[PDB]
Amino acid sequence: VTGDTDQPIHIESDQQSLDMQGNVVTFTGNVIVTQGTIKINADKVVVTRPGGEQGKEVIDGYGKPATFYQMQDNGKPVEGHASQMHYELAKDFVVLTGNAYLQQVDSNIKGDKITYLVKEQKMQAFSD
Amino acid sequence: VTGDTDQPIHIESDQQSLDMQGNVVTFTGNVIVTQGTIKINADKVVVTRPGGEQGKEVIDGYGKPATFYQMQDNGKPVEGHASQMHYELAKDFVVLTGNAYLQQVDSNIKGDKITYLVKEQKMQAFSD
Amino acid sequence: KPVPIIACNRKTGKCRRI
Amino acid sequence: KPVPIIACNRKTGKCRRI
Repeated sequence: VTGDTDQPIHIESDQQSLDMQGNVVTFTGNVIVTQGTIKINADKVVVTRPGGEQGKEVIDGYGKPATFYQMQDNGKPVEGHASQMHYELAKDFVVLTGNAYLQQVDSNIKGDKITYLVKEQKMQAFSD
Repeated sequence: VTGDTDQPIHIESDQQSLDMQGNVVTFTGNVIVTQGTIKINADKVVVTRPGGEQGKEVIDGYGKPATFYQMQDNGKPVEGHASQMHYELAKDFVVLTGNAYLQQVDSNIKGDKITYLVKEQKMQAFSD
Repeated sequence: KPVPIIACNRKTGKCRRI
Repeated sequence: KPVPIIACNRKTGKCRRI
């Protein structure tokens, strides 16, 4: 949604490894990256800030698959998955690579029980 | 899609077992059930054929969550998840139970690399 | 008509009608 | 325009900017 890329980025994981040079952090184990409505899930996320320059951070997520979610302004979420998610913060895009897939969700329902017909239903009509 | 329910059912799993009589077949370990474009994923799948009567099979899938996919003739895939998937072959429908969820997908793309614009700007303010 | 159900074991590669 | 990046350790609940 508008404003997502102005939001703080929160990255939670089971293990974290902070390189002594201060420009690379590696997250492993059920990593979840959130930024507004953006959500990336991955087994491993590497955050780099080249040369310590704020605003040029790069986020790479790796999974089998890694997943991506975001709500759009038009009210329909986008979902996708790939071996890798690549998000340079200074750009306006995420790049999915390796058996990549992306989709828009048009509608949903939820309940304790859902039934769904696996055969197509034919037109029901009759004359007198 | 039309014709899915006329297709053979394929089941893949890490382990398989039988009850003593042989009319309950249990699959465990990343079980994948396909029938044409129908695909069910679960940790455990139980296939029951009461009395050994062909056509009377029931497929139950359990997971955290179990998942469901099918392509529809209209070109929109249907996807969902629940704690259990119940598919009685003689019937025209599947039953999702336990925090069940079902969605329709109206646009989707596939490739080695997909680039997706995460920055929207539906409104913008200028103090100038 | 009843459809066949074929199970494959992922460890052995062996398949069989069930 | 740069946004904060917060690292959170699931094991302990502890978080901080990186």
